[PDB]
Amino acid sequence: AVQKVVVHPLVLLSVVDHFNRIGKVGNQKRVVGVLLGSWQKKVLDVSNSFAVPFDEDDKDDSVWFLDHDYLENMYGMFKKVNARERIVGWYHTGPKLHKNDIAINELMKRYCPNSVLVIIDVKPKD
Amino acid sequence: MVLESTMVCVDNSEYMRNGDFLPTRLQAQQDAVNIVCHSKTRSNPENNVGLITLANDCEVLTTLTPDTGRILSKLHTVQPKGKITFCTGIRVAHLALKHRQGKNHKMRIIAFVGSPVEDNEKDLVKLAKRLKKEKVNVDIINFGEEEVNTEKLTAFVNTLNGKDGTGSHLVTVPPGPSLADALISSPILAG
Amino acid sequence: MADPRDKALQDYRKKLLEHKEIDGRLKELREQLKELTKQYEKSENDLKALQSVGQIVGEVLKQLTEEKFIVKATNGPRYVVGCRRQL
Amino acid sequence: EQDGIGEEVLKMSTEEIIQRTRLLDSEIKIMKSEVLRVTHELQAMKDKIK
Amino acid sequence: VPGFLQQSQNSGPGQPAVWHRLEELYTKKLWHQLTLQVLDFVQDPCFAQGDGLIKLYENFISEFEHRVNPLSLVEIILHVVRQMTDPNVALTFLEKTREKVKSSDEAVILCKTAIGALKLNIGDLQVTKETIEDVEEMLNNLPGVTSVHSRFYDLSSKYYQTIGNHASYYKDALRFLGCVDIKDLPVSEQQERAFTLGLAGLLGEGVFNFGELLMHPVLESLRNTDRQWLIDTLYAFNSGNVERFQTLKTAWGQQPDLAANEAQLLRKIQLLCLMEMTF
Repeated sequence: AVQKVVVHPLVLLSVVDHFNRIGKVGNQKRVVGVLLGSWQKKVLDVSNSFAVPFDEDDKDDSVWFLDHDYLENMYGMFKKVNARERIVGWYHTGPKLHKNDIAINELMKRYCPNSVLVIIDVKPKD
Repeated sequence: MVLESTMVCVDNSEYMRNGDFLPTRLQAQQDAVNIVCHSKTRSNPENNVGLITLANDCEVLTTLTPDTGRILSKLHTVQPKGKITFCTGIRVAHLALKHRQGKNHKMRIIAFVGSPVEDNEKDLVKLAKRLKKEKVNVDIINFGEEEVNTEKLTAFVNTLNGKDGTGSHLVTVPPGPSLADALISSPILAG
Repeated sequence: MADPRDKALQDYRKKLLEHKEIDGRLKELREQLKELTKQYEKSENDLKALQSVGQIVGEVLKQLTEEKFIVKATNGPRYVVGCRRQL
Repeated sequence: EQDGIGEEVLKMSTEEIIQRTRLLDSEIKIMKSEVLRVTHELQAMKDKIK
Repeated sequence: VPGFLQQSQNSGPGQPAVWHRLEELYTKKLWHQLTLQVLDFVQDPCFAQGDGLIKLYENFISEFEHRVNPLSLVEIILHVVRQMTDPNVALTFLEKTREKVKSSDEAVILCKTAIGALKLNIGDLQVTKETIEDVEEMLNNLPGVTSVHSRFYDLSSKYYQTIGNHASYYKDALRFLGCVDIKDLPVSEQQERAFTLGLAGLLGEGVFNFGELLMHPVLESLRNTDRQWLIDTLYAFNSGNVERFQTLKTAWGQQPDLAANEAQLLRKIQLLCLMEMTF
């Protein structure tokens, strides 16, 4: 049972840029990325994040890709430059969550058991 | 020497937990994975192979990597307890083949059928004409107990590549004592 | 000559001599992989052990306010400090 | 275990062809896939912690 | 060994088409259509008098098994140990079948309930609490079986026939009602469940009716024909009126286990009318 999460103000920001990286070709209207964090107490803390190549199709609405291989090696690099940091969960955008989010969450609970997802609102900011 | 990306598609359903293929059908299909990965590596040292499962889930346990030893580590604890799911297993196989980090390689899928399929023939022929528009040679290899030579699998082979296509072979097995010698006779070199 | 009780019995010896031969190197090689994980454990503990930027040892002289104190280093000057959050 | 050895004495093929079968099935696997997986763990870890 | 079932071919109706089919499927050395059909042919409605004529071969299946689902292995041995009808060795027989499948497979949890189901029959107090308590210690890390919730909440359902179990059974008979969902078993068992569910919630201390499970259809869609007075009186608790006619017509009808606590029924309505008239 997690008390609450703490948004370091670099992570959101680092979701806005990667939504703007693919945004020239953005028609998937969703960006999945990995939420790095610092587990402190029953209260949770977030310090950093990065992205992952993700596709998804509404046709059959269960066909999608996280990249485990990309998730192993790039997190291994962030482990090497910072031993304090580890994974705590993931994120996506496009404020209406979609039916696939059961599948992403129940997959990557084998990286951290009490994993947690955070939906940001890149366009709604009002 | 030719450039492709081979995507093996194993079954880990419950129906591979029987012994007509004499030791274990997992032990049969793993040796089939053993010979196709050593075929695609030694014929071309530049390609890459990833695995996908189909029973109860579609897991991408190895991404499309050139080293084969990661695959062989993941063939252990494969846990044959699933139930076969077929319609999403190829669409999740093809979107992997649209994640080719080298976009000059061709697109190839091999699949191991050791369980009966339960799907509409209209769904697969829509997937067949999808792969005609998407230019993918899928080599269906039959294992296990088998509703032998269904019209659905046979027409999907025909509607994979019709009007003088490639000839992506429907590999049929005689259930009994056999190696992958029937798997390597024609289809592993001429598909 | 099909099966005159010895081509039977000579087979069971040469098949079982081959299985115990190949099961032996399996146990030896798995034991070697168990050993290196113990070594890899010590390496990852050392990668964790690389950020002990130190701590400064001092003593509290008196209490100024609820979160201001007066401390002094063991060989150095005096300071006005605070606590972390929940000390 | 007198019946364990003794049934290999009066049966000519059941206690032998299956032992031919279960070895050649094992030796093409328990040799092959097992020690080659173990080979692709040790070469990685030497390319590791070094 | 094939002749073991050639002499025990009889009494399984339609003998040639099913038993010679049986001696085909394991001579193909397959183990699922073999396994699913023997589970079907024990489910075949007879006396199943050939349990001893099959428990030797099902032990033979268990000896060179090495592939078969231990879930369905214990699912068929519970029918065997039912048809044994001799609880002397059936305890030690089930302990032997539990210890010979001693892996991490989660059929051992319903072995322990099948221990307790024959242990809430004889010796009902000293270690029945422990074989209850061990299961929810193990009911962890995979809640998606729901047969673990089936067999254990049935084990606590037999624990209802102790003195100090009214509210915890009522709390748990809802849990079995919420774990398994669909109808999938006759109304001739379901309306008896809802009848003893309403009595347990009525004799329970902290509960009064705790409505909208009244809205849950396994009581009102199944007994809107007979015993409507129980649905009528549970509406009268939710109505908050005293309404001495129908709240005595339940005592006119239900004579056992209701006239012994009629003063507590009057005690409950007088504290329940307040919290609705202040609403």
